[PDB]
Amino acid sequence: QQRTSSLYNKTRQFGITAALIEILSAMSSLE
Amino acid sequence: VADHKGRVGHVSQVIGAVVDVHFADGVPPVLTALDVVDKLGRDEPLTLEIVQHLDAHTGRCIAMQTTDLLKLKAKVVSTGGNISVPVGRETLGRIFNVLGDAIDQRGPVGEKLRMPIHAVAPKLADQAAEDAVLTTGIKVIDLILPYCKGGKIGLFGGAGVGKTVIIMELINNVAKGHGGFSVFAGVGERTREGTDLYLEMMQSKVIDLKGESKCVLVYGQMNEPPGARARVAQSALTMAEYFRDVEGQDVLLFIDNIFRFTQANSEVSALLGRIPAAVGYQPTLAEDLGQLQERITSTTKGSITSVQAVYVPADDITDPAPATTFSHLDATTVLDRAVAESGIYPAVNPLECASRIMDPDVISVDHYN
Amino acid sequence: ADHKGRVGHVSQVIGAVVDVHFADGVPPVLTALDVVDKLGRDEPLTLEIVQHLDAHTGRCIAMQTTDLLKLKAKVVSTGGNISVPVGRETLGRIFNVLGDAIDQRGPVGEKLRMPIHAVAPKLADQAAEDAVLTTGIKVIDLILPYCKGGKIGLFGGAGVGKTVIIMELINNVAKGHGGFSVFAGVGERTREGTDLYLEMMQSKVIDLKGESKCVLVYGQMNEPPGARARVAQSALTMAEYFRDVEGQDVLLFIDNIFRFTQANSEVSALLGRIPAAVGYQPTLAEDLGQLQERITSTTKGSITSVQAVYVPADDITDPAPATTFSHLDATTVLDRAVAESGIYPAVNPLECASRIMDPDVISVDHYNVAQDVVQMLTKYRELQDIIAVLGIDELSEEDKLIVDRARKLVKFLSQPFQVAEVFTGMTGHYVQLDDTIDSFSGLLMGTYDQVPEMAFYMVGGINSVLEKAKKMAEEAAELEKMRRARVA
Amino acid sequence: FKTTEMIGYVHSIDGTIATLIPAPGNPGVAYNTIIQIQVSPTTFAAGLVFNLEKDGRIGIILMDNITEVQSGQKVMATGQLLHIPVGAGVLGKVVNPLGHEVPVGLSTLGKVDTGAPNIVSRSPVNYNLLTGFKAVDTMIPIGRGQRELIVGDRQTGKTSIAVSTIINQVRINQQILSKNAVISIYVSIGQRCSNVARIHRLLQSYGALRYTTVMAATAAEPAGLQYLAPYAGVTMGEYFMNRGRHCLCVYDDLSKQAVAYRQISLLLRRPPGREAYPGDVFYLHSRLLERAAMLSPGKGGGSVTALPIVETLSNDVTAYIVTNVISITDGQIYLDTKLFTGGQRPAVNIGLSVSRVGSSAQNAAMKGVAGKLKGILAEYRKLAQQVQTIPMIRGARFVALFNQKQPSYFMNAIVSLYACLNGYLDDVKVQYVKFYEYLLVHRDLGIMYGTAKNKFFYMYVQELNYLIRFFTLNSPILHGELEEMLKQHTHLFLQHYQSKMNAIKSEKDVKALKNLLYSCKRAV
Amino acid sequence: AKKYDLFGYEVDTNTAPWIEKIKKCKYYDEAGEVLVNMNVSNCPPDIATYNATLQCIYQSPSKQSTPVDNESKFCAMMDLLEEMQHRNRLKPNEESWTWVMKECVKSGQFRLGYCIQQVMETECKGCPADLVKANEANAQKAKTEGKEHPGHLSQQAGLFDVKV
Ligand SMILES: Nc1ncnc2c1ncn2[C@@H]1O[C@H](COP(=O)(O)OP(=O)(O)O)[C@@H](O)[C@H]1O
Ligand SMILES: Nc1ncnc2c1ncn2[C@@H]1O[C@H](COP(=O)(O)OP(=O)(O)O)[C@@H](O)[C@H]1O
Ligand SMILES: Nc1ncnc2c1ncn2[C@@H]1O[C@H](COP(=O)(O)OP(=O)(O)O)[C@@H](O)[C@H]1O
Ligand SMILES: [Mg+2]
Ligand SMILES: [Mg+2]
Repeated sequence: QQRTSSLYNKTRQFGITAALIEILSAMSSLE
Repeated sequence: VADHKGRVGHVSQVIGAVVDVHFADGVPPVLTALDVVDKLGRDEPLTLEIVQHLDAHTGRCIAMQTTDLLKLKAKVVSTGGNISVPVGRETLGRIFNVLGDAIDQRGPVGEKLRMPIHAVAPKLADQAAEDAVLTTGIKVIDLILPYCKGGKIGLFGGAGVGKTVIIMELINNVAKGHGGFSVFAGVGERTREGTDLYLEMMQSKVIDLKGESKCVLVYGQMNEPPGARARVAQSALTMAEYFRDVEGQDVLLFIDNIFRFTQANSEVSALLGRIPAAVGYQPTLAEDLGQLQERITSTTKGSITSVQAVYVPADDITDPAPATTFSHLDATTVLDRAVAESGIYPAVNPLECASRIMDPDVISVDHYN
Repeated sequence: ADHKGRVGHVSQVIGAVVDVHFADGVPPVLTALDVVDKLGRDEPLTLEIVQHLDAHTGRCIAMQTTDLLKLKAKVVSTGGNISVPVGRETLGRIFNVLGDAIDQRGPVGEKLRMPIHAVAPKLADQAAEDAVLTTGIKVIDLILPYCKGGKIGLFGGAGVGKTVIIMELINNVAKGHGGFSVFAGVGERTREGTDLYLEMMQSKVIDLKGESKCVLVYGQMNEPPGARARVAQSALTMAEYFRDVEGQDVLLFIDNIFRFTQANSEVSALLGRIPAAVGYQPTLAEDLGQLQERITSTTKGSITSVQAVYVPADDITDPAPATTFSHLDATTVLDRAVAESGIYPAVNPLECASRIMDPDVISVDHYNVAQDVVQMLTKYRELQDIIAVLGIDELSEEDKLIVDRARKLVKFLSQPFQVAEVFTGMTGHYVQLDDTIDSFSGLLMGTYDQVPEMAFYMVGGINSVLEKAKKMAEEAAELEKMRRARVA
Repeated sequence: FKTTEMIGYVHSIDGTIATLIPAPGNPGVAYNTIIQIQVSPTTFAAGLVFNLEKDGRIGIILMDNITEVQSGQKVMATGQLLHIPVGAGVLGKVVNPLGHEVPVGLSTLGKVDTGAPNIVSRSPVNYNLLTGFKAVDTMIPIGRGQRELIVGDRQTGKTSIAVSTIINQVRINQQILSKNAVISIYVSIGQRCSNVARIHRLLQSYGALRYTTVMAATAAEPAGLQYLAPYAGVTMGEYFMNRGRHCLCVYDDLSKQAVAYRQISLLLRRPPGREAYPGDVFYLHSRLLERAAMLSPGKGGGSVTALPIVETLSNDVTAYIVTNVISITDGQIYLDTKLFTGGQRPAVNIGLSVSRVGSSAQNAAMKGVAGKLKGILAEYRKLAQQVQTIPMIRGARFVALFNQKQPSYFMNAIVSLYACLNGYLDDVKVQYVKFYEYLLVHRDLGIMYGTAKNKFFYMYVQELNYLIRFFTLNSPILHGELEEMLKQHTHLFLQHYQSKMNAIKSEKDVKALKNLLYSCKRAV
Repeated sequence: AKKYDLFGYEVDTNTAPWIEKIKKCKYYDEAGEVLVNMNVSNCPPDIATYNATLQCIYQSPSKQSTPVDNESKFCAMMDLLEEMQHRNRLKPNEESWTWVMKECVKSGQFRLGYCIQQVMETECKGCPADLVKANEANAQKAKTEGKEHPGHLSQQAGLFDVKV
């Protein structure tokens, strides 16, 4: 339970980094 | 003296709360407050704080109130410096907003002085060389997780466990044992929760209308835009800094909630066009908390001792907003619901709690053992 | 070379990336440029053109630091690409990305210089020589055997045993090897470079007075990204000379190939390219393509490259290792949980693979035994999830015997390395291929069921297992006699 | 700083970053140089050049007086890289990355941008560096010129173990020749301001300021200073290294440096990658830590030892900044959170911790005892109802001995470990090991009661420390004389002092026993 | 003869110029500053150089102009021996340990003197009388005058009550 919750929490944060890098890498292409 | 005092400018661009201002005789400094003089179609005034400079004549700002009805080329005038907030014993008993205007309808404040919101944190020489115990007069705290002078203190606990009761008791007990006043930064708080604090303090007589008051309230609530909710933590801290530095006194500060400071800055940082760091927070997350939390410390002149609420989003303690805050904190107070429901008040679970000054060097050997 | 001393001026300086304006048109791509202008520098500056912006302007990358560089500074072409010395005069000497000797032992004898950016061999030049390179290591030789002419990759996270395994391979294989060797110190520790240079001088693979059989080309962490990117190719040019011209079997040692990709990721950002997945350059697959394809066994000679591959954040799905995996012949994967449990080397055998793991290349007895180890370990990982949930006692009668053997297989896969005598506190073990196959074969049969588990941990072949089991029986007999001494 | 030519005007500001427009003529400042912005007629504000655009515009990283910077202000150039004050005169003072001294309550310069020593410039690490901890100096021994990481969670003792390592040098440095003195450089990156003050007082009370200089970039100060703080720290150490002397560098911590560098990179639109950090965040720590080294006999044989601290979140080594620094440094000292709360302080996880050049770094005497301890603790950890072997008894006493607040002196450490190795604390119980060790060091039982008669070897004579380092304990000179001291100490402690534990079954005496034993954990 | 360092570069064996610098000593911390300056100019300390340093430690009064806390000529002296034996790989000759014995009897630290005559007798042939009787004189001097050792340690019974 400890180690799966940590993976849920890592995936939560890693998801939002990766979400926003893609979204803002879009508008660098659009100026 | 005060240069750039009434220097006139015009509104160049308005995109949400973020507003650009063109000045003919050069732009003011950074963090400079600007009153929008134009128009009487608004019901409340508009005050802009400069965050960035674009060119020598243009400067980008953030609105403390809503930016409704704001036309282009509208007349804007400087204040003289940063956003100025009233200080001293005339503030005690009164409620305030981010700017320092009284929001309680009890006449004009007695203010003999005003101080700027964006003060610099104390230097190395100003810091105390005696880590000293702040006796709260409470058994669980003083014995097991003693709060120190200058300390950042953290109040962990779910809904309806005894948070507002403990803050009120600390406002009483600071004033009993050290004679100190208190300040409450309602940072991004519910407006309806602000009424219940004001009434319960009036019933218990920590705030008194007819007589002596020992509390200050500075509220920047959820209804307000991000510019206010961001800066309102510093407004309260300026008032506590006056009681620390000038009056030379032990003072309490109460920030509910310090996450809402970081979250408020996360909104403006997005609108300013800055690229977000980890988990969509502002890239200056550690720096924002740095300049705020470092001002809260025990100087040679006095001691501010801030108890803070910290929201852990999604119960994820690894999140940047709490994780960055944990380094700054001295005494972690954890309140448990099962302890409250069993009959023990205050509901402090002593095993999950901890304090930095729980050490044979700081406190006495008999205290530690 | 007509563009030989063609003069230009520095248009823009943003980090290591520098733009240069040429009056009479820009040089070609990959063209080296010396910055002639004086400044307050201690060391020179050399720029390589990567892109062209217009007919008169060309974007570059700095091999040295770009400190004190003013705008409009005089820059002059060399005549072609960055040129590096080759041949037997290079052997024994240390070099940098450019090819200057960095060991203070006089000028190099260089009879020739070759460009760093060579083109990869065509399809017709390729040739397969499927022979087993016996590394003397149990996990490698049995499960993922390295072949002659093979490109081999050591994938693992920070501090798992990549540099330890390269050093053991230099002991085990590179000493008794009639060919020469090249070591590309690509963006790794400067202090590790000294220990290699000294240990080779002590063992006399590099010799000052006499014959040398090693070349060192170092572009370490202290150097800027332009050097660390290009330094892998400089070493590869020297190995290409021994392969193509001299017609010889050669070893190449790239520690670390991730630092090539990471170095290109820095410049690619400063060049103004839009990043691909996880912030790497969009040309990540192409950068590795042109580098790794040059590393191959031609008809003329044969490179046999061991490479180290850093897995960032222990994320094997990351582009930098994931893209590299396709290029390799024997993929060695090192796991952190295996290292922390006690098993060194930290080789996770299920994620590993080798092309020559085949009944045609290796013997039938080698393949059949090696497959049974992989099969048994696959069953064991499924059983390990059941023990965590239910318990050890809940398993079946036959499955318990599989666990006893599989637990011994994991322990017997560990090996005390000869370079790691300081770490382990025990002498090394070179385990023969015939010893490795026979000992593992008997363990699968169940001939060593009565042998205890800790006998197999950190030893070589079967003789050392039975030796440790004898020592365990004798010491257990003594401690039992001590507790049997007192009566009533 | 020294002004030269007025290169341009300030155009835009964005917190701690700015861009300039060139003045008429377009002089053009040099890259990576300092520039002074005239905030007022009297005052200046420093800044570093990071971008030289084709337009003529110049990107600036602001450092001082950031509130006072404004658009339209004049900008003077130095035309030089960042040099700072370095030498013996800078010791016992707090200083910025730019070199300005910080006031506290009551010298030829050196380049910050410098290349590390090359392959032939360095040499193998042989000189030991004592942290003053029995756990560290035996199992994870640090050599002079080594880079030894300190990792673990918040409040696990990362600073204390680094600060006490600096304090441990004073007892040696005072007695030894100043050629071999370990001069320390504590870099405080992104920390709280009061924490720097408490370390200043703690260094001052133990006489450490004489042999130490404190680099400081607190949380109030901007990201530009935090970014540059470890680089300024090494510069000050390299002076001692290049002039044939040994030095120590603590960076507390590189996690907050990376966050400061990420802020700078993100604010200037540098493409982010893993955990939003830029591409070259590995290169940031790599060129820093590689400048720490052990030079050859040909270049003085000096050293800069590095102790980088890196905070982990919930014991997660897989984070990008943590995994980067592990791959650069020569092993680590892992501080576990469960060991901290469990009792063991410093909370050194020996299984997770490692020194890549341990054996060659250690002293000849320390190598003798420590080689055996690895065998005992390996068997103790594996074997851990009851059933006690000799390894199980002696192994448990080592764990009790490793607990300590302040650092132990080399003589007082090695003798108390040698006692446990040969089995002098076997009859002594586990709870009374610190009382046994205290009475060994400060007091002495042979000289107390009667049965002394040792010709030279005693514990009050601290000067024997350096004789032990030469000859070792296992040697014909000291072996017989040492084994007397320990035999007298054990027999008298068991007879006279440990006899009380069978007695003492009352309230004002059991509490008196506790308060005695609690205080014994602190003093080694 | 010729000599080479660990890499194999040429090394300056010309010791004599740096020896006369150590003779003009005045205070013994200046000797270390010279020993630094030789190594910096690729000139490793000779066996005679260490003995020339050991002489300066004995003769001069303290470290420098001001006195440092816990000076100890013996500890500074024994550190230098550890440097030459282990790291630089040089056996100290008979002259080396005779300088050590002199400082024990001069300062009055006789207890060290007992340990180092045992060393001098076993390691480097012998300890020729002169200082042995001078060391034994200081041993009897402590006994007859008052007591040997601090004395604060000896008298204190303690037993459960011990200050920390
Ligand atoms: N010290 C106390 N003594 C008695 N009751 C208490 C005490 N502290 C809290 N409580 C009870 O707990 C309830 C919730 O506490 P409160 O602090 O108001 O929660 P919240 O902070 O969520 O508003 C109150 O209604 C009160 O009856
Ligand atoms: N065969 C081995 N025996 C013992 N320890 C090992 C072995 N292989 C690796 N290690 C451990 O791993 C650590 C770092 O290994 P290294 O290969 O230098 O790092 P990386 O794998 O990141 O290149 C060493 O300090 C060592 O303790
Ligand atoms: N060896 C030790 N023994 C007892 N207490 C310690 C020890 N080391 C650190 N501490 C205490 O633990 C707390 C946290 O230590 P610190 O070094 O500040 O950790 P971090 O650097 O992770 O914040 C401090 O209050 C300190 O006094
Ligand atoms: Mg490596
Ligand atoms: Mg710390």
